[PDB]
Amino acid sequence: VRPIHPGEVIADILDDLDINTANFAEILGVSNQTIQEVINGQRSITVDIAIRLGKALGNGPRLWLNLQQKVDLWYALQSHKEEYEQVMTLV
Repeated sequence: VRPIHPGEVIADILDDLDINTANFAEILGVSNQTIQEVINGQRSITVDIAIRLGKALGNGPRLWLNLQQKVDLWYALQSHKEEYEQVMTLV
């Protein structure tokens, strides 16, 4: 059970709305690239992006920041787990 990336939620919204990333980027006032990077999980939601999402969709920024924080923590914990398993592993 990996966390749901904000980008995955966005992609699903755009799919339901039958609009593309460029159309949505235009609405938000950011570049297509920036939206596509979020969708592809290459770029994190910033406060600025959360605010724009919140206004455009009418669901507020916190939903989006919460999504991103959960992702951030999951990757931090994964990383920590790997790091320590490695330290603890004998060759």
